[PDB]
Amino acid sequence: MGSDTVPDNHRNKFKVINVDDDGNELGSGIMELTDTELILYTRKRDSVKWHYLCLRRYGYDSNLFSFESGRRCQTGQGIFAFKCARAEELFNMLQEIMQNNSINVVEEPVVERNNHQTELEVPRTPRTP
Amino acid sequence: HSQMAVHKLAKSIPLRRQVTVS
Repeated sequence: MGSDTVPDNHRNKFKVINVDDDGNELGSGIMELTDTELILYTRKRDSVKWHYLCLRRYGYDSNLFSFESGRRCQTGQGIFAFKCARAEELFNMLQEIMQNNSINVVEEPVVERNNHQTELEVPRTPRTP
Repeated sequence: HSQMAVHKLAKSIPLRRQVTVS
């Protein structure tokens, strides 16, 4: 345990289901977002733990934990799909965990208006039909 | 594979958001 005035109330995981390509659920693991690690408990033995920001692009759909990490190890390279009810917690948290370490979370949808970027077209010219 | 849980998708999914964390 450790005798140095160290509390235990600091565990935030999420029972996420490990789904395959199709998405018919495989088993069920505990997604953990420690102070510096995405430890995805599974089979009470295998721990798919990344370095948090070691990912590449992470998303979620209502109650679906989606996270993709570049080539490294554990399971391999590719996108990951998970089914949980605390999808919000995990995401929301992560989004915060990133701001704490200035981590990269290039967010695309941010409700725009009219058009921020510009494409090659102007100036225009009359064709004269 | 090392067993693990997090399966592989190798294909995007109908997500509601879009935050690509490098």
